[PDB]
Amino acid sequence: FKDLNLTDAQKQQIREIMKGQRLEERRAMHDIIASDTFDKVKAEAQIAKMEEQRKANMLALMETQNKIYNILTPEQKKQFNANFEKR
Amino acid sequence: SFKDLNLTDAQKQQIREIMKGQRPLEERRAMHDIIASDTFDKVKAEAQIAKMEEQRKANMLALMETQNKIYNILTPEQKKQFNANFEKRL
Ligand SMILES: [Cl-]
Ligand SMILES: [Cl-]
Ligand SMILES: [Zn+2]
Ligand SMILES: [Zn+2]
Ligand SMILES: [Zn+2]
Ligand SMILES: [Zn+2]
Ligand SMILES: [Zn+2]
Ligand SMILES: [Zn+2]
Ligand SMILES: [Zn+2]
Ligand SMILES: [Zn+2]
Ligand SMILES: [Zn+2]
Ligand SMILES: [Zn+2]
Ligand SMILES: [Zn+2]
Ligand SMILES: [Zn+2]
Repeated sequence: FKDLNLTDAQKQQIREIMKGQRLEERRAMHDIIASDTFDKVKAEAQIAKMEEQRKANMLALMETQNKIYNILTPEQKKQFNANFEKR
Repeated sequence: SFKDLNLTDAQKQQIREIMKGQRPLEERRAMHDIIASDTFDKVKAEAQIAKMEEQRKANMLALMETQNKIYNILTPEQKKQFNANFEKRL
């Protein structure tokens, strides 16, 4: 949600930023959870594998937000930053 | 949804015992710095993302072990319900 007063040109720019963005993991988790015994080495392997997808996801998320920040006016950026503190 | 499984009295005590270990904004502030810049610095971002790898590992190991311990006190009918629920979850 946004109390930023986005102009229609800005909302268009944003929608375009989002579209430019563009289970196996959970399955492995499931097997760790459902096992008779807890296998720490196997869990560590799954955690490490998960770091790769987290990296990809956090990079897309940050880049997207940065792109949005930089189409805002100075007044809109203040509000964005204030909102960021509140989450 | 472990609460959703009609836990027996004994299971609630066992969980209580298990859930004993079972146990941060500086990362947020760094994210904020990356986002509110007039360029996106992928190298700085990558470093930010990597910084709490060890803490993430420790926390996830604890969570996975705890969830494995709880799964194993379940009855066969409770396990079926847990697994079916699992197949529908983010
Ligand atoms: Cl699954
Ligand atoms: Cl099965
Ligand atoms: Zn266009
Ligand atoms: Zn599954
Ligand atoms: Zn499997
Ligand atoms: Zn078995
Ligand atoms: Zn070992
Ligand atoms: Zn990579
Ligand atoms: Zn006990
Ligand atoms: Zn600080
Ligand atoms: Zn500059
Ligand atoms: Zn590392
Ligand atoms: Zn688990
Ligand atoms: Zn299955």
